[PDB]
Amino acid sequence: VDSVYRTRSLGVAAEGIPDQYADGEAARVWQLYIGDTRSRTAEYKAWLLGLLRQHGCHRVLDVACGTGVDSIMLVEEGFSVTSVDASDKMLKYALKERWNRRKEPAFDKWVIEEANWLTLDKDVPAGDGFDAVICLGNSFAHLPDSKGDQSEHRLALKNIASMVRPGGLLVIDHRNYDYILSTGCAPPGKNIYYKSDLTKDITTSVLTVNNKAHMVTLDYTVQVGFSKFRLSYYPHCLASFTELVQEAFGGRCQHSVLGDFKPYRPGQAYVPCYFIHVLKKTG
Amino acid sequence: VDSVYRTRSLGVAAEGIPDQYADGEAARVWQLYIGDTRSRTAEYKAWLLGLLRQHGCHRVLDVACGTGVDSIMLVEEGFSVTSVDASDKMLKYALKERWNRRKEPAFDKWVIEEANWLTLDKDVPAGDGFDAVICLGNSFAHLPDSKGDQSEHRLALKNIASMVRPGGLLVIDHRNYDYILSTGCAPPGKNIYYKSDLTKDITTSVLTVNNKAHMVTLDYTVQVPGFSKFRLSYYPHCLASFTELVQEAFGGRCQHSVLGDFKPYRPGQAYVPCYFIHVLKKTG
Amino acid sequence: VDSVYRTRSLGVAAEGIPDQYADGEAARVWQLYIGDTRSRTAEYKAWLLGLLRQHGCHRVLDVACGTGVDSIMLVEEGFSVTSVDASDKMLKYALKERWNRRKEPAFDKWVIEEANWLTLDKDVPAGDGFDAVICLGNSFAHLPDSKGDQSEHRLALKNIASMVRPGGLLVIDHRNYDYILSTGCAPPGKNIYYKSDLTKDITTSVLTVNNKAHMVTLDYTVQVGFSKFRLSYYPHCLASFTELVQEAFGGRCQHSVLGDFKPYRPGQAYVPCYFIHVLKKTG
Amino acid sequence: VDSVYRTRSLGVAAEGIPDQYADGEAARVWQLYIGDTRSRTAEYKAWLLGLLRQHGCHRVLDVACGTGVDSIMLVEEGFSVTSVDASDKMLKYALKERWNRRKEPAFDKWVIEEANWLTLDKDVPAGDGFDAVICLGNSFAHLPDSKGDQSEHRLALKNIASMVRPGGLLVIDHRNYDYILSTGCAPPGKNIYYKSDLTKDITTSVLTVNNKAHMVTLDYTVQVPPGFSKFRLSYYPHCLASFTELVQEAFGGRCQHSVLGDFKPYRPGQAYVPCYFIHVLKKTG
Repeated sequence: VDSVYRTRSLGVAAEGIPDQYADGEAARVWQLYIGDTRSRTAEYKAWLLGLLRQHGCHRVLDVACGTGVDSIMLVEEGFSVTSVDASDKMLKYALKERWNRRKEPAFDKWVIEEANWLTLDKDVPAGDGFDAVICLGNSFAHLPDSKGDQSEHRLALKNIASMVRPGGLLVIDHRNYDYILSTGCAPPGKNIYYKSDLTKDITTSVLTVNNKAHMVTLDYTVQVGFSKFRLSYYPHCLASFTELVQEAFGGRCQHSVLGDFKPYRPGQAYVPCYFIHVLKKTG
Repeated sequence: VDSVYRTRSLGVAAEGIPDQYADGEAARVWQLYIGDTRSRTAEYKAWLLGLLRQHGCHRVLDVACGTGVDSIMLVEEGFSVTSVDASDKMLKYALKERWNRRKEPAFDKWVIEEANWLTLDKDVPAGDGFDAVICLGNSFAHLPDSKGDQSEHRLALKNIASMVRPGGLLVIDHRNYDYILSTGCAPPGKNIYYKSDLTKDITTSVLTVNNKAHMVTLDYTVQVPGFSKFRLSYYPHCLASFTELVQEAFGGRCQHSVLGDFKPYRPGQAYVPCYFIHVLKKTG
Repeated sequence: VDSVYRTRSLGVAAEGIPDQYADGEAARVWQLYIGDTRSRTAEYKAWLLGLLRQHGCHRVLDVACGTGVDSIMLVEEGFSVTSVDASDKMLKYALKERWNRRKEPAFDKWVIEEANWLTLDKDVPAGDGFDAVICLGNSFAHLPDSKGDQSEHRLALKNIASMVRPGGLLVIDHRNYDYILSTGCAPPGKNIYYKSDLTKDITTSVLTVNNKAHMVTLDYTVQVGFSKFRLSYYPHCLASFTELVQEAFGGRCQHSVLGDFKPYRPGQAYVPCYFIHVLKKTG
Repeated sequence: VDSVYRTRSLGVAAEGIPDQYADGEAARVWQLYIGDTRSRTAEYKAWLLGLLRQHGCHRVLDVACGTGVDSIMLVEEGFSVTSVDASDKMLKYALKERWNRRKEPAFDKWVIEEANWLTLDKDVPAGDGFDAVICLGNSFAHLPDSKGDQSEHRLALKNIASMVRPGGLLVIDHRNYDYILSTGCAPPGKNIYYKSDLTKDITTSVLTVNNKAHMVTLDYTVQVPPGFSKFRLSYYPHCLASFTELVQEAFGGRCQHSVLGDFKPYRPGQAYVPCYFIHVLKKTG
């Protein structure tokens, strides 16, 4: 009596017709948000390039490839890059760019593939390991804790850490969720990786379950009239993440925290938008 | 009081996480089905090759790329091929194949792009037009009649026809929906283009609205003592109605012939085809 | 990642707030359709009253009570009435009317209770049985075949038939679904029980699964500016239903079919809007 | 391409078939919870009775009838009672109880009707007004703030206050949401009106939007013949200070206001932390 019926199953497609909700308002306005990245900050570039040159890295794995913007730079700067993402929607933009530039030998040798953090061991050939593995742009926080024990968090980290060769580097960030939690507000335009050329009003929703933060949902609105879209994030605190990320290497690592590209010292006056963890695999 | 909170908007994605329902069981078994194209029938290859060479076609536009398999065979045989689709999830497999074969010259020159029949005039620069436009595999039937008056079908076709050069070909097909509606059954594994390696039980559901056929929905089941399934819907074009529609798209200014499973179709013949293929030559 | 979260579970309510979708367009236009019953046809009344008087019935069970319109008449004509429905939403209107007329002894005596055809043995005290059991207004067809084998149709009928005392009467109808299937159209205003005093444009959808009719969905459009609602039905053909209803009494019954209150002879010229089966329990 | 076909519209019913999700597991366990009202506390009975008799109230309006239990006790004790609710699913149990007891004179004169706080002015003819208006059990918190500005809360309260005669009472309560927000926890079985016979595990979820408390959502797990089944309900977490302002504003300041905590006077900074706050307003007149 109350059952519903589909034209087609969730997840499938068909020639000649747009994929499910691919042409909706939300998906359209979101396509502008992810395209709002042709102003990478000079400060972000310098710091990441400086880091990788400083540690002598050549083979880099980017495990949160997205549209490919971090990976593209590294391709242009002569690294040997493998880029990997779980989301085909975003990966589409990276593959596209590679194709458009396929006649430059550097882009011809750029490796791009689907992989999931939770099955990364199987999804990616790592050999002895990569010189550096990167997970920037606050992407790790997209993985929620559905199981309730952060077991998916630990598995993802362990798998990501296991890509790093001995003496190699893991660079991984998250946004300053300590601040967001205590103020309830996630201010817009504070992306220090890329300067936004796109105006945003953002509503911030924090969900706390049994007295433990569980989820932060941002509702983005853009002018047109005006239309909105929504994304959600797990709010990692610095102290918890610091513990999780080291656990990932079974304690065998050197660890340090940057705040917006500079050394961080707890109780320092400057409250950074982002924490970046840098980990040298000690074995 | 009754509203629902999402984690993320529909249609939206994020680094590190699989897209919506992309790892679902329905989507997995559906992947096997779209993948079931390893055995192109020799009859199909020989037929299309023959047809195109007959009319001197070099510039060919596939408006229903899908996984690229129709297009791939034309690349190999040395045509200049532009393939498009509205579907990124399927296009993915075409692109991927082109990437794997990019050291072969023909492959390098294969153009694959996003495009919708309803905006085709805008998504694709036809210049003067293509020698042959192809839309095979029963793909046209995937476009439903959301409005009741079949106006989308007419706009689609019209846009598809405008891609054909004066004196060029449109080759466009549909499954035999006269038989399916008549019997109430869509029997499985009769694909004439690619012999099925995969076994499926189909349940055929036909919706009729105010006594006009509106939709055929097939639920497919497979094994692996397993029992997973998935579902697709189609618009049941009868031969007479489609013949009218496809001509009107040209404004009557064409030579029309219909084939049934690759051979001439004579109404009232004993043989009942699985597919009707409409072959139009634009006047010019 | 793709999970949704409710304010409240499906099915529950809370003081001070309207129940789920109780105030929506569809609900509101549907409330008008079910209220469109203050013109009972003279032909209906005379026939049913005529039938019950003729067979000497006093205790009647109405197993598709709805808003109570058929039962109300029977109360007013001095039968001892028990009225039963599975839907609380509709039952609310019957209870309401009883309450308003509680000071008339006949209404004070009227019995109104929730029961489901699939558990009617347990839900309704029948003793030796009722003199007559009625299921009019094409209500039976509201029970779909979700299991695929019509097993729910048989169970419902067996339970309904078991309420009838030996020598007693079952009166049960369905709409002429033979006609609706062959034409694809379910014309509006053809209700021979109650004259519609409300204009409705109707779209008719028929679903056939593996060559067997499975469902008829009517989408009703009603000005009051258009609001729409939708109900669905199982399309019982005469030959199948005649078999099903007799099976329900294990063959031990006299059976006859009426077409819009008059004898029906197969192949007769008049195509009726409704078939009414009349069954006398032969043991 | 992506649309869905329903069998029937949402909100619509049909003879012979149960209403939408009415037989679901979540609805079945939820019925047990709304049914857990067999033991009215003696402290509650005594308190309300006293309060009303003190102000000479006879005509009493329950704007949150639910299953009727608050009203029933007033019918029995000889008041003239009008009970309403927006919810038919709950009102059903009130009506059914009145039907069963219809031979008792008091229950014959018990008026039970459909009405919404937001349209209360229209759904109920108040004439000159009622002697006491009651809205107890934390029912008011079921109304969410769909708009952001708390305007519906204000309209609702205003409407509720307009039902009170000059010099009449409004008695309206809320769970102690200061404590629930502060601790993040909504501990089970503290109902001060009806002692719980039913055991529940609660999970407490608090949503904050731009740093303002917006919703508290409780998931109750209840034991079954030994199995577990869940149902959910949501609430608006009214703090004491804000609600005290809101409930006064509804009268236009023209009232005497006092707040009780679990039936006893509340003095801010007292050691005892109440489970419920009960606001007692006397309209000036």
